[PDB]
Amino acid sequence: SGFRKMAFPSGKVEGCMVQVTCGTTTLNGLWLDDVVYCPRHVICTSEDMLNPNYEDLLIRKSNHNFLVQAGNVQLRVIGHSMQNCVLKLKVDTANPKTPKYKFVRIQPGQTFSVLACYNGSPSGVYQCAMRPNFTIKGSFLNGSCGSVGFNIDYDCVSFCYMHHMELPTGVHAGTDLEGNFYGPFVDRQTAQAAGTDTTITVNVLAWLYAAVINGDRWFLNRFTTTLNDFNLVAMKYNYEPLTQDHVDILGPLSAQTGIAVLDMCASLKELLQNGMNGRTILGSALLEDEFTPFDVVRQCSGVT
Amino acid sequence: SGFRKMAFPSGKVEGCMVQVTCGTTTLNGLWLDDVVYCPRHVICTSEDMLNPNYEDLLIRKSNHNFLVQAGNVQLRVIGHSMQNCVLKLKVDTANPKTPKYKFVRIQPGQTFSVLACYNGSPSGVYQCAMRPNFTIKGSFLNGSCGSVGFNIDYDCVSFCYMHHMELPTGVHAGTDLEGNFYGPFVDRQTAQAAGTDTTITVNVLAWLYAAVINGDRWFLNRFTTTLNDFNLVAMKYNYEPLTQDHVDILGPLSAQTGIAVLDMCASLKELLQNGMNGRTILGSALLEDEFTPFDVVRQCSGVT
Ligand SMILES: N#Cc1ccccc1C[C@@H](N)C(=O)N[C@H](Cc1ccc(Cl)cc1Cl)C(=O)N[C@H](CC(=O)NCCc1ccccc1)Cc1ccc(F)cc1
Ligand SMILES: N#Cc1ccccc1C[C@@H](N)C(=O)N[C@H](Cc1ccc(Cl)cc1Cl)C(=O)N[C@H](CC(=O)NCCc1ccccc1)Cc1ccc(F)cc1
Ligand SMILES: [Cl-]
Ligand SMILES: [Cl-]
Repeated sequence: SGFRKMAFPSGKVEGCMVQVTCGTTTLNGLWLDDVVYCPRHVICTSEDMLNPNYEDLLIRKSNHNFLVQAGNVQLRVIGHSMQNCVLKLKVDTANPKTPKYKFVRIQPGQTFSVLACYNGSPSGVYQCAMRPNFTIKGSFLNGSCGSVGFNIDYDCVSFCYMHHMELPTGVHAGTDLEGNFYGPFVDRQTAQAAGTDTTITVNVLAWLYAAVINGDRWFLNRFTTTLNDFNLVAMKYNYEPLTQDHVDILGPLSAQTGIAVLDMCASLKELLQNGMNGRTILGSALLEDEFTPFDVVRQCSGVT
Repeated sequence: SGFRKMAFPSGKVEGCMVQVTCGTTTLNGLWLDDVVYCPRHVICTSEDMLNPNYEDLLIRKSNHNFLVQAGNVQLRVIGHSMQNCVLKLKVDTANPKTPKYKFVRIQPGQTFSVLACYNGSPSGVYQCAMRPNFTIKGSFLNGSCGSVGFNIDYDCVSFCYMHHMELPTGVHAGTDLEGNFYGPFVDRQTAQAAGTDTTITVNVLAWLYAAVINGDRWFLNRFTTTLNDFNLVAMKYNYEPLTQDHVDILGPLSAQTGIAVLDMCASLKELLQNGMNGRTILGSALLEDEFTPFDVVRQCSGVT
C-alpha cells in the first residue's frame, strides 16, 4: 500500500545524455544512435537570444562549431540540421547505450518523468504533468535546457518533452522531440505569458480512486450526479470539463472499487464545495491532479 | 525555479537488481561484485513466516536451494551466509555493472531514493524520509521486498535501506544493507506497531527556506523567538525538538536568504498556531517535512 509521486527508472535515459557546446553556450543533448538532439537556441549568443533569426544563425555555423561531450569523450560532429526548434547533430559514433525508443507528442493532462541534467550530467528525476495551458511546473535551473521528459513501456522509452525555457512566472515551456513547442510559445528571450491554467479533472478523479484503493473513504457520499450537473460545478471551480471519453478511461478504477464514475463526481463536487475541513487524502491537503488513471493503475494493487 | 520531490537518477542501482528464489518464495536482491544481498525471509515458507528460527531454516538449505536471475541469465550460487536479517549469496559472476558504492546506516529525518522493484525488475523511483519512528511511508506491493533505498554522491551509491515488510498500518519497515532493522521491528509475520510518529522540524524549516529561495514570502513575520520558546510549541504540535546541531545545519540556507534560523522558527510557530488560512507553500497546503537542508541546497539555485 501507500501512494507516492513515482517516476520511471531513469537509467535508460541517463545513458543518452550528453553536453552540447556552441561558442560560449552549453546545454544538454539527447544522443540516440548517431544523432544528438538539443534545443536550437544553443547556437545563440546572449544578444542573439532577444530576437534570433535561426536560419540566419545556423547558416553561419559549420560542423566544427559544435562540441559534443559524452562523459569525458568528445564526439565528432559530422553533420547538422534544424527541425522546428530542435537542432540535430550527426556524430561519427552511434550511442551503444541507445534504448528501444519512440518520439511521442502528448496531450495536456498526461504525465511523464523528467531527468533533470546539467552539463550533460543527470542530477535528479521527478514526475510532471503537461498542464492544460501547455506549461509544466518543473524544477529547473540555469543549464537545464535540453533535459527530457519520458515514459517507459516494456523497455521502450517514449520521449515526449525537451526543456527549452523558463517563463516569467517560473513555469517551464518546451517541445516534443521533433522540436514543436507545446502551447503557443516560441524560443526567444521575451516575456511570454501562458494562458490561465485549469485543474485536470480526470486526474483528480483518478487520485480519489487511488485513495479508495488504499482504504481512504472519508470523502465518499451516497449521492450521485449527472455529467452535465457536474460540469457546471467544474466550470465554477476552474476544473476541466469532464468528457465521456474521460469517464470511459476511468472504467477499470471504477470497476475495481465498485464506485461509479458519476458517484465519485458527487464526492468531488462536495469536496470542492466544502473543502477538506482539515482532513487529508493520501497525505495531501489539496486535491492532487498530476496522477493519470494509468499512473494510478500502475502504482496501486490490482485488488482494493 | 520550481520545487519538486526529486529522486536521484536510478540507473546505477537498476543495473544491480536481480531476482532471488528459494522454493516458492521470490523477491528482489542487490547484486554487487560477486555477492547478492536480499531479505533472509526469502528462505521462509508461508507457514515458517509466522515464527521462524532462521538459523534452523538456513542450516537446512544448500547453495542449490537458491535461484538467482539477472535478466534472463541465471547466476550460479556458490556460497551463502546470514548477516543479521540479510541473506548473502555468493555467485560465480561479478556484476560488471557494479557502481562505486558504500553501505550506510542513516538517522531518522534523512531522505533517500527508493527503486521499487518486482521480480528483479525496476518499476519506479520515489523519494522517502526515514520517519522519527523508524518506518518509511513507502509505496510497495507484494513482491517489493528487497527493493533498496539509496543516495548518490559523485557517482558513489550509498545504499541505506532494504525493504522487508509492510506493517498493519500500511507503512514500511526494513534494514540497512548489513541487515539491521531500523527501529524495534523483527522479520516475522506478526502485527508489529510503530511508535507514535513526529514531524521532522529541521526539514520543515529547510522547506520554508526553499520557499523563500523561490520567492514565496507570505508566511514570514517580523518576530523572532528563542530556541527554548520554540521547542515548547514544537512539543505542543508533535514536532521534533529543534537542536543546536540542527540550527547549525541550516546555516547555509539562512545565510543565502538573510533570514536567521530563529526568525524562521517564529514564522513556523505562527503557521502552526494559525494554519495556512487557505494559502499554499511551494504548491503544498500542509507543512512538508521530507526535504532535508541538503535536499534543498541540492535542488535550489545558489542565489535567491
Ligand atoms: N529552466 C530554467 C532557468 C531558470 C533560470 C535561469 C536559466 C534557466 C534556463 C535557461 N535556459 C532559461 O530558460 N533562461 C530563460 C531565458 C530564455 C533563454 C532562452 C530562450 Cl529560447 C528563452 C528564454 Cl525566455 C530565463 O532566464 N527566464 C527567466 C527566469 C526567471 O527569471 N524566473 C523567475 C521566476 C519567479 C521567481 C520568483 C517569483 C516570481 C517569479 C524568466 C524570463 C525573464 C525575462 C524574459 F524575457 C523571459 C523569461
Ligand atoms: N510492502 C509490502 C506488501 C504489501 C502487501 C502485500 C505484500 C507486501 C510485501 C510482503 N513482503 C509483505 O510485507 N508482507 C507482509 C507480511 C510479512 C511478510 C514477511 C515478514 Cl518478515 C513480515 C511480514 Cl509482516 C504483509 O502482508 N503485511 C500486511 C499488509 C497489509 O495488509 N496492509 C494493509 C494496510 C492498510 C490498508 C488500508 C487501511 C488500513 C491499513 C500487514 C500485516 C498483517 C498481518 C501481520 F501479522 C503483519 C502485517
Ligand atoms: Cl499521435
Ligand atoms: Cl556512521
